[PDB]
Amino acid sequence: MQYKLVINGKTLKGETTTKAVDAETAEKAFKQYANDNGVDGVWTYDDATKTFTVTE
Repeated sequence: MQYKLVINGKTLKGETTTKAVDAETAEKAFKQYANDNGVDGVWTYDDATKTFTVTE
């Protein structure tokens, strides 16, 4: 399935996507992407839209 990440940062705003077998694996990949770009925050997940949001 395709999952989306919305980044609502102070200095960085955008969206990205990844392909994964389950929501948990998409979580490990997205936490890595956020760390490589300097974003840190609180995580939320909406199972109906397969979307993870990180708000700083």
